[PDB]
Amino acid sequence: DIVMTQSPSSLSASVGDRVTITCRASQSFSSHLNWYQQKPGRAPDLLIYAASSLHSGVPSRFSGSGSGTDFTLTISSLQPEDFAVYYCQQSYSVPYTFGQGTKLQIKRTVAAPSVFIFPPSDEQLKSGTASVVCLLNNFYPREAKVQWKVDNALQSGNSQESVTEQDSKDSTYSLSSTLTLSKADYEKHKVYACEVTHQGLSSPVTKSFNRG
Amino acid sequence: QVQLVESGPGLVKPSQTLSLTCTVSGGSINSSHSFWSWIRQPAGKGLEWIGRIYSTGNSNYNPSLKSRVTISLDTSKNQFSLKLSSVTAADTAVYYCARESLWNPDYYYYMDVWGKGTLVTVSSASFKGPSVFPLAPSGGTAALGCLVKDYFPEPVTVSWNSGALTSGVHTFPAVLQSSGLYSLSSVVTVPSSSLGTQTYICNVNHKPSNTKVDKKV
Amino acid sequence: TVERTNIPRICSKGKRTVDLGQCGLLGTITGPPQCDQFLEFSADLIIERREGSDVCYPGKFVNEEALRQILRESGGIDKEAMGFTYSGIRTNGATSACRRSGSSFYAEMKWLLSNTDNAAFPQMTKSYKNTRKSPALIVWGIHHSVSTAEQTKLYGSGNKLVTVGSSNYQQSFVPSPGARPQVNGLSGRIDFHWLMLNPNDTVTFSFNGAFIAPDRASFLRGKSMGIQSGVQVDANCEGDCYHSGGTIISNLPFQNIDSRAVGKCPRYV
Ligand SMILES: *[C@@H]1O[C@H](CO)[C@@H](O)[C@H](O)[C@H]1NC(C)=O
Repeated sequence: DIVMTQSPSSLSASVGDRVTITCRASQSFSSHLNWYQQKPGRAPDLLIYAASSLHSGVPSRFSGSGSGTDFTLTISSLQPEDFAVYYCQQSYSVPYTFGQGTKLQIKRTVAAPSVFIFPPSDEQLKSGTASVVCLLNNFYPREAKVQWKVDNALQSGNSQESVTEQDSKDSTYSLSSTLTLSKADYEKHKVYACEVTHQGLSSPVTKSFNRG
Repeated sequence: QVQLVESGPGLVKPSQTLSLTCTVSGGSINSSHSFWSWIRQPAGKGLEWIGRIYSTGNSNYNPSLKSRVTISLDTSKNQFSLKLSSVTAADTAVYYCARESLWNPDYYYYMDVWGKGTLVTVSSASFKGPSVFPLAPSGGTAALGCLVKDYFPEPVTVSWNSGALTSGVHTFPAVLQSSGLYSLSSVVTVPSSSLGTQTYICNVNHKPSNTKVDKKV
Repeated sequence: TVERTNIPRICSKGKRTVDLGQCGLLGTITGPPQCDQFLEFSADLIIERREGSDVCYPGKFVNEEALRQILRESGGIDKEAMGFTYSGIRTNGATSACRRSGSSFYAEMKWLLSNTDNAAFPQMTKSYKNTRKSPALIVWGIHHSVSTAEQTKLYGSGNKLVTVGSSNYQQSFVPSPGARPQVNGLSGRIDFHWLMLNPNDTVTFSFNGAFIAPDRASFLRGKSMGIQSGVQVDANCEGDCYHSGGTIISNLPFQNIDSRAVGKCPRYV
């Protein structure tokens, strides 16, 4: 089998930069190398075949240079919609092998999150559990801290957070800290607050609601 | 315009045979320049070429999987299939259709048509459809959504107003809970004035359960 | 400090020099009527010519510039029959372009057909294990018919597929029939591929038509030098560096007369 070592595992570049991704072979197969762009949740789309020839339909800012065992994919003037994971493929001899992939992340100016808190539904409380959801929307960068307060009591191991893939348009993240309680515990306390500290905020934001 | 669509069970039990099927639209499966291929992708990992097949029926299997892999075609149905025997926990991945174009005169082949992809979890646990509860909105822009909870296995796919509302929608990754069930929220920011006028129904589709819930917020 | 005068001739004193003449270097592997003198040769200095052609039936060599560089420093090529036997095919194709005394074909290849016109071509599998201590140069061909009917008339109806497999290589190939610009009075084409087979390794050809099977395999004799030129050859003059213009004769560490001259040569300036 032909090992494909593909460099830059992850990288950050600003809109308009000239990004270069490299792929190196264990053999020399006369440029039987293809490049694929895979956006989140989608199948990989073919960008470049035969090392240097553009696939019909892809923009002109994608280039492919390489000879023998070393090949480079190049994106001149990087655009925000180019956020994806790029793979090199060896097309010389089956079993076909791929590179480990390169996650290309977009670097933009810092943006503050819009914080929303959502009480649990009356319908869900019938199940016996309560889910209080806090939303941080369209912020940059990725790092953010969410604190849960129930009657001004700090909460520990009942939270669970998850952030989205950064947007194809504005390159912003959004995460959801969803605090899970029991109905009995939920009906015991009144004030439920979500406190957010983010680097583009100056002062931490707290969004609260009262049970009754 | 050649198009490929994956069709198969969303989960299989351990030490069983996983079976999928590719329906090829916009072209005959007897094209002289097409190697119909299968490629899988473990979630968070890289791509792994499984095998390919020609209209003549000749096949090439990946040597690691050659013992457990069988690929066949159905010329009458315009389809080809993949059967992975003795499935282990490592075979949990997304499986893709792919067509390798042999049209290039300089003998440079490439995958130029991919299926959407179908996740196949493997586990002993039986599947369960999701429960969906609203995220009430409670001027500027307001945020509303609906919380999809307690389903298995992945994946679940959320729409808003039957796909006619896409701008401002964030559907979060699934989180596995202590129960072994998944939960996710789908949010959307809308004009606070549009709250009373426009209705917002979220379309939760769970193909592993054949269930599809529609929740109005 | 840098020589600027060269010899307008190829100094062949002390080294075995072969002027390929009207045959291209890659023709020695396939064997068109113009490489019958050089199907098995040995040389220290190989000299190509502009008129030499690697081909008689119009086509191309896949990955040809890499193979030419292998052949330029081969010291020659030795041949050996791969011992292929066939039953149920014509096994004797011919074309007017490759002409010896009438229609013929490549001396080292065999054009395979169905028995009669539009008859079926059965799925075959042929193998060859490199018995020697040297890697075996192995060449096969893919014939692109001029029409779908020609491919049907020659090898029968249905899709054709040629697969080549070694321990370090495995890929399948397909013919693309179509009308191409008339070269040598023909629109069909024959493309030649190649690979290197290791010792104690086995190549395997599986096919059902459109397959130009090889008869013999090539082996490299040693080391040599390969240039293309139009200058005459001199036997009395002795040189160590050569280029397309001729011979570089200098003791200076540099030179500025050609950038890609082969052989022990001063650095380009
Ligand atoms: C090749 O195989 C033969 C038969 O097994 C053996 O006698 C010979 O030594 C081998 N040569 C090499 C170079 O492996």
